[PDB]
Amino acid sequence: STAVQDSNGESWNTGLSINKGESAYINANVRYYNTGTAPMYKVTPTTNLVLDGDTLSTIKAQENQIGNNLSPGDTYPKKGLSPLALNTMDQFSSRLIPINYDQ
Amino acid sequence: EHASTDQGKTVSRATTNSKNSTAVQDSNGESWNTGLSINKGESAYINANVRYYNTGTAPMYKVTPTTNLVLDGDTLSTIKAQENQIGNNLSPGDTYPKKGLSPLALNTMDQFSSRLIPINYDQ
Amino acid sequence: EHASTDQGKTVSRATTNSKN
Amino acid sequence: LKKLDAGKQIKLETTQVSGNFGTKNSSGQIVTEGNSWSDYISQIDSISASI
Amino acid sequence: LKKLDAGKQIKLETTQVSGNFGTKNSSGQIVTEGNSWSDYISQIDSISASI
Repeated sequence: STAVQDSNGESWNTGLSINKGESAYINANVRYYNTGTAPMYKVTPTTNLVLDGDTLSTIKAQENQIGNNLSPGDTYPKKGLSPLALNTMDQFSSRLIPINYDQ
Repeated sequence: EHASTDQGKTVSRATTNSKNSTAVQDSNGESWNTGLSINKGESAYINANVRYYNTGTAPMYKVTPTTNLVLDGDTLSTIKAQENQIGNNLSPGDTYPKKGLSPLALNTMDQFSSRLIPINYDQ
Repeated sequence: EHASTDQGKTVSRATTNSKN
Repeated sequence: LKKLDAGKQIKLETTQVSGNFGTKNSSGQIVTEGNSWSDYISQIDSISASI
Repeated sequence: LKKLDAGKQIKLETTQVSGNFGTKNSSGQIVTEGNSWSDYISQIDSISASI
C-alpha cells in the first residue's frame, strides 16, 4: 500500500507584551510666569507631580527647561509661543518619568 | 514583571492519495497563551513620600539628608538626596514643602538620579 | 534568577472527507 | 506617528538663544568667556523700543 | 541604506573649524589655551577682502 500526503498550512500570530512597572511614560506642557518686582536669571524650578494624594515624582529642570530670563509680568515662553515640555528626569537629560500599571 | 498575551490562528489543508483512495482534510486552530515572567533580585521597586522639618534656632541652606530605609532589622538601603530632593532653604519651625503642598518623592538611588531602589522576592 | 510561568489553551477542529 | 503620517505638519519655534560677546582685557586679545548676552536681554528689552 | 546601495553618492562638507593660536607669556613659554581663532574670524572676514 502506497500513499502520498501533501499539506499546506497558514498561521497568523499576534502578541502584546507589557511591563507592569514602567507601564507608561508621561510628559508635561508647562509655562513659567513672574509676578514679583525684579527679573530672575537662569530660572530653574523644582516641581512635584502628584496624582491623587501620592506625589508621583519630583523633577528639577536640568538643562532643556531652564529659563534664561524672566522679566516681571512676563512668561518665559513669551506670549505667542507654545508651552515647554517636561519629560526627562535624571540629571543628564536621559530618562523618562515612569508610571506603573495601577497608576 | 512582564506580562505577555498571544493569540494564534492556524488553517491547514491536506490531501492524501493511497493505493485507490483519496482524502481531503481541512483544519482550523485557535490558541490563547498567557505568560508571566519575573526576576528575583530586582523583584520590586519602592519610592517614599517624605518631608523635611526644622526645629533648631538657625536656618539651613542646601539641606541634604542621608537616610536609612530598614524593613525589620535589616537596613534595606542608605540614600542621600542627590539633586531632586535638596531643600534650598529651611527656616526654623517650617517644613521644606511649605504647609499646603504635598510631600516629596525619594525614589532614585545612584548619584546622577538614574536608578530605582530594588528589593528582592523575599523582601 | 528568571522565573517564567506560561499557560496555554488550544482549540482545534478538523473535517476529513475520503472516497465515501 | 500616525498623526504625522496622516498629513499633519510639525513646526519649530525658537524659544530662546544664548551666546557670548567679545571684550578686551589689558592686552590686545579679544576674550569671549562668561560674557553671556542673557545678562542684558531683559534690561535692553525693558528700557528700549523695537523698530 | 537603499539609496546608498542604489548608486547615490554621499558627500561631506566642512561647516566650521575651531582651534587655538600661540602667544608668549612673561617667560619664553608658548601658550595655547583659551586662544580660540573663533574670537577673530568674524572681525577678520568683516574688515578684509579675500584673494
